[PDB]
Amino acid sequence: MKVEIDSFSGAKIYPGRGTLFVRGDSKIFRFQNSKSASLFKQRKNPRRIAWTVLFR
Amino acid sequence: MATRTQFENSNEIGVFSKLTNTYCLVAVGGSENFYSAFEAELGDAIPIVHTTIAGTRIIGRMTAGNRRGLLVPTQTTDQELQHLRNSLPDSVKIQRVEERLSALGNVICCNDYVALVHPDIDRETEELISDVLGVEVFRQTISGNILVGSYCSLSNQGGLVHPQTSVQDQEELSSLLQVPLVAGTVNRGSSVVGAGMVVNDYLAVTGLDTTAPELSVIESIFRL
Amino acid sequence: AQGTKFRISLGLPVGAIMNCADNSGARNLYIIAVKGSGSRLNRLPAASLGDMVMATVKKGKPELRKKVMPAIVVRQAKSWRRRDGVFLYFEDNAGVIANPKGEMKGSAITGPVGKECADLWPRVASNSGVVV
RNA sequence: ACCGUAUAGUACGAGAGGAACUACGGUU
Repeated sequence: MKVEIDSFSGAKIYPGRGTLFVRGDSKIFRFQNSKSASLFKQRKNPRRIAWTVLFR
Repeated sequence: MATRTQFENSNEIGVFSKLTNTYCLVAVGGSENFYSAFEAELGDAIPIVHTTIAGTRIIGRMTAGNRRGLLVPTQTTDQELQHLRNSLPDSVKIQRVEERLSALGNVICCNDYVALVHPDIDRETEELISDVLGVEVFRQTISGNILVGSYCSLSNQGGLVHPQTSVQDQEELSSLLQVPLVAGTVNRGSSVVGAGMVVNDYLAVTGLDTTAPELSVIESIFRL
Repeated sequence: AQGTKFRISLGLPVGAIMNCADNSGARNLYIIAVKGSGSRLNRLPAASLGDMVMATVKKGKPELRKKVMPAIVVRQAKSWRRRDGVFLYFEDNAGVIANPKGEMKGSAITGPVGKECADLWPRVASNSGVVV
């Protein structure tokens, strides 16, 4: 909890920032920034993206 | 015994508190009159853990559990989780559960032996509940409502269910839960007995508005 | 009332048409006035999340239709401010019919509810599946 | 300028009901 990881790319999220998405079924996605969210909205999966930490 | 109190001017104690035989959870921002209701009769007996769940203070509806374990929503922050693990005894397991039917406290109704769950819950989740709470789980509906934890207050002594529950369901549920069950109301007419009061084997806390007859049924069925 | 604990910009005015979040039988509601808050913007009265509002039933079953009832705003398109600073916005605007006493039935909501609201109306909270 | 909490389910009251000084949080 003290450390935060982007539920998308996997990179660390600077504290005091980032956005949290509420699933509605109360699932939670913590996004480091808009670019990640944008990709997610795209319905791309982080593993597919080479730049993402998750992939690498 | 059985006492009355309020969180602010709310009688729905079950919404802001969670009581088991081995621990008590209360919302972080309560008043002395509210906290005392428990401190005064639990004393140094069992841990009284102040907390928030997913940042909210409606911890009674946001969690479910008994003496062996506590279930918390996924959105429970790591800080709240760490605080819980540290305050509650080691023998109790704290597990995050991912279910979106409703708040855990409305979907699950349990004592230390049996637990009723929302009838639409998935198998994987129903096994997790049984596992963590070390209890037998049954998908049920109380008088038609799927929010079992909201229409049923239960201890190992007895239980109270929706006032319209037929005698036939009461008899069947009694057998299923292994405790005497009686249809009744709390906080002056409310049929949401699950949210209106908290209770364990030795203490029952309900709202200031619970009538004399309603409190009589409570201390009688929960054997207080 | 009790502090909501978050900052809200009122999304709805009187006359706004909103979705009815429950299984009462009322599909859509019209906001007549904002009662449990007081008329905040007063010349055009405005209501937002957490407010209690008086409503009339525009669409729904005939029994429900044209009934004037109280309700609580569960969600709104316009953003809110959290203490942390994050803003949250919902897909649509919706409210749940509540009683004179202040109870829901409290079958379900369907969908998530704001923690702020649950705190103000515990009974409604007592029937929420999830609170964000 | 208002709401809320502590004060306090206290003083006052048969009961129903139900304040304040002060200290806080917030809204407009």
